[PDB]
Amino acid sequence: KEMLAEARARLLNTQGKKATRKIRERMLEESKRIAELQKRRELKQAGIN
RNA sequence: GUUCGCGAAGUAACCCUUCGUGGACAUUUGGUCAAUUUGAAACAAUACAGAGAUGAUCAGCAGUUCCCCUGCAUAAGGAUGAACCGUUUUACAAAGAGAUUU
Repeated sequence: KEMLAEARARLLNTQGKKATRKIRERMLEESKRIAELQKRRELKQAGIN
């Protein structure tokens, strides 16, 4: 079970670690961007332009 | 200011000096530029991570670029110098069959 599960973990390893960290970084860009828009929508319902 | 020419005074003085006059010598610099923020250097300070193939640890050389840096450089180095991976629909048809409006 352990060896078969590790084998089907490694056969999924399609993207490289630079592509993995780029998917990670683009996810962080979308999360920071939606947090920035969240903060702006709060300050815009507040009135602070 | 220097010189050349002339006149007038000292002065009935061809010496000298003064005053006045005409000429000549000499003729248009420098600034794309103003002396602390507000016409733009970048590093460093904080905090976190901490490298391209994949199971790990790595040598690289390249390519694209509306990214450059260090380099005297057409050498070399900068993590293989860095970003590359992300979305992803129509030069769009033809034949055949049934179920529908008239």
